[PDB]
Amino acid sequence: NVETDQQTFACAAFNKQVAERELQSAYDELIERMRDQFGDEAGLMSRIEAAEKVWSQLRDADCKVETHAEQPGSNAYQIAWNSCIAQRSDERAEYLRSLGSQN
Amino acid sequence: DQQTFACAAFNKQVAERELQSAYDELIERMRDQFGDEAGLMSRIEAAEKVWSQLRDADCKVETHAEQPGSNAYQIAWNSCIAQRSDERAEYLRSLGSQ
Amino acid sequence: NVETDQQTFACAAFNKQVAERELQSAYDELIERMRDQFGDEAGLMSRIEAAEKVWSQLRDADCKVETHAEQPGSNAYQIAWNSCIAQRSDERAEYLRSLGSQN
Amino acid sequence: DQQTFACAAFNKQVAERELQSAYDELIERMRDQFGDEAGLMSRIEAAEKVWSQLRDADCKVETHAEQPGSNAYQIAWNSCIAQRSDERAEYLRSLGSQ
Repeated sequence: NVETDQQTFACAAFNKQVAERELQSAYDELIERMRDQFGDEAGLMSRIEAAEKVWSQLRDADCKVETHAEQPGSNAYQIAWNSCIAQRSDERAEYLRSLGSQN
Repeated sequence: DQQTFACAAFNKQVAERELQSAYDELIERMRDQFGDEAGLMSRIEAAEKVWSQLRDADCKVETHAEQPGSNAYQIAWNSCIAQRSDERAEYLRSLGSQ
Repeated sequence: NVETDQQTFACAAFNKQVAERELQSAYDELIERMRDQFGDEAGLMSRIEAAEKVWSQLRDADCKVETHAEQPGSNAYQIAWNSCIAQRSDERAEYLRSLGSQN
Repeated sequence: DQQTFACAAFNKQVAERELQSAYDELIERMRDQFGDEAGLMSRIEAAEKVWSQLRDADCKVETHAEQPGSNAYQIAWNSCIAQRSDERAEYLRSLGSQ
């Protein structure tokens, strides 16, 4: 199934792109929300950018664990990798949305 | 310990206060953005009611190995409720962010 | 974009099905893990089934809030609905996996 | 309150103990299922190290409105660490479940 089905493969790649675009939108909107509540507060935007950088490193480290049993480059590996990236990105997007609403 | 017991109870209270604040601020955000949109307040209220039912059902699963009415069960129950509440608060804060 | 693109629409529906199948697998495996650690403990499997039932009700209630600004039946609504179902299902699957590992 | 301060600190300790247990049990599950698979223990260790760096970076964002070194900042810091730890523990428990 995942080892051979074109739509499973194509949609895993496609949904990773959608999840990444939605995360970028969430990040961009958090910056604007934080600026609305706090102005360009000293260190704030740099701290948000630094955290997001470390997050992207974690995302990749965790996806290397989650996909450890799959063969790099295989259909199954790409689907697993892409699903992991999408899910992790969705969860990060939710977290960034939640931060803008801390009053 | 009296202290494990007291802190588990206190931290549940704190988590529920923050959840209530997240809920109230969501309602205000939604009204700000969408006004008296038909059904909107009612959908949010209904969802949160079902959530509290899930919270108790999941906590009954998580505490299954403890003896109900025991101090240990109550610590475990409070800890589960607190964590579930924190997760729900994050989710409500994430809603109506556009 | 989401209002008109076929692949966005098709992959949102497809990934909802994948997420639901993965959740069912996680649920089925939790039952087996709980049985391995505790046997058919009085009330345990019924409590797990009851919780999952309420969860499915919550999933739908929450997705009705998340999609409130979209028009029922529209491309945008279906994509939003399906993405919400998929994300909620992924998060539930992770939670059920985590429960089997509570020692 | 001395009690808010003490419970926030205590609950951080509890959350970190449960996270360490989740981490240790994950390692045991992984060894049970995959043996000395090349790179596997090292990948899990490396990921958890990066996670602790993210935890501190995100907590610095969450506590940005408080004065560092203040009792209020430390309560807020401990609460953030505890919740982040609980979330990580759930995630590690979810790994190697097949």
